[PDB]
Amino acid sequence: TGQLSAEAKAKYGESISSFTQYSNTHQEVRGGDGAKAHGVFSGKKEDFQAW
Amino acid sequence: SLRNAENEFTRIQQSINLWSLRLPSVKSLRELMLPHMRQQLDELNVNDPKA
Repeated sequence: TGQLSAEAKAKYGESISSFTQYSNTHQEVRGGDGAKAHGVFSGKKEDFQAW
Repeated sequence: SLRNAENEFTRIQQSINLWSLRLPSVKSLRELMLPHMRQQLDELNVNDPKA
């Protein structure tokens, strides 16, 4: 007559996340007038038409 | 334990160009200079380097 119980438990967790985003854009316009030329950078047709 | 990091950067450049002015460097250009500037130039005592 003797009783013994023993338990050991271990849990481990590791989690790693990484995100990276990079953008580059370059636009150039020649001719017309420079003020309307800047308008094409909107990408909007009416402003492209105005240039 | 938790560690969470963000970095963000933006650079933008915009440029507009309009008309350039040029000056022909002809010898007669001296006659167009302002008279007080002209006499200030040719009264310069170049015998003194500090002047």
